[PDB]
Amino acid sequence: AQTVPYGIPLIKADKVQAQGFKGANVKVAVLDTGIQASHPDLNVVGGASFVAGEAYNTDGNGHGTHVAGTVAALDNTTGVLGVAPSVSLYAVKVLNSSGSGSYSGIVSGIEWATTNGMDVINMSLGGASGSTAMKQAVDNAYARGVVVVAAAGNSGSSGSTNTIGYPAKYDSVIAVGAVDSNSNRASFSSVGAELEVMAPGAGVYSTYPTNTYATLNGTSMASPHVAGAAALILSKHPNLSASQVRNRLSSTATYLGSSFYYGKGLINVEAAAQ
Ligand SMILES: [Ca+2]
Ligand SMILES: [Ca+2]
Ligand SMILES: [Xe]
Repeated sequence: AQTVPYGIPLIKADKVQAQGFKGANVKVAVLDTGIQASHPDLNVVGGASFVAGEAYNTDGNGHGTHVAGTVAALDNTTGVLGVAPSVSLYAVKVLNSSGSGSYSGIVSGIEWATTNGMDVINMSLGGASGSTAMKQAVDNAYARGVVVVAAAGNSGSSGSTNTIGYPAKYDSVIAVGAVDSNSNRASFSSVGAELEVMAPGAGVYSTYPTNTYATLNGTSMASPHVAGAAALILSKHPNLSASQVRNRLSSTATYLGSSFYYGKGLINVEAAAQ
């Protein structure tokens, strides 16, 4: 009755979970199109909406619900299994129903996370251009001890052309690319000097409104794998700093080729959480 998406063992999240670490008491904010809080395979602890006319506990798009399920779908006898199933999940709506949102709403969501004491921030979103305030917000959250993770982008490769987007391009943010179940780079995965690590982003099965499950493709799918892994690293070593968690993830990654295309490589949660 419960399905295990290929990405959980690929990054070896099942081995840390096996040890008894499943993200308990770690707070993760999913900044996205919201979350269908009523989904039976999810438990949303709280949140905030910075999008006019939509509450935080509803998700008219699906993107937010899918991403959240990858970070924390509940470990039970139904649906799917998240990377960090016992995490404290918070839905921070910064993108509307059409999957777009303003920089100020995004910045407000980042600051909210920061202020409410989140441990991890997932941003499965990107822009061609960043901004002063946005860099300000991610720099302060990082300096404040928050692990900021974002989707690198899905514009692929174009010669030695840097295709990484904002906010993944900022050095205080972990830029995550996408691989498939074969551990090969997804053709849509953005490339460039700032690419830091890779996670499963192709053919990812997760929670989807209403009360169902679906398969999506995107660096948006990869990011939550790293946000979840960071949660597992913290559940095991509550002591680590944001920089140390980050270092653990890129330092222990499985090499797959050139940094321009793969960053340090595919993450390996077992190794990083040693
Ligand atoms: Ca489940
Ligand atoms: Ca970055
Ligand atoms: Xe994205």
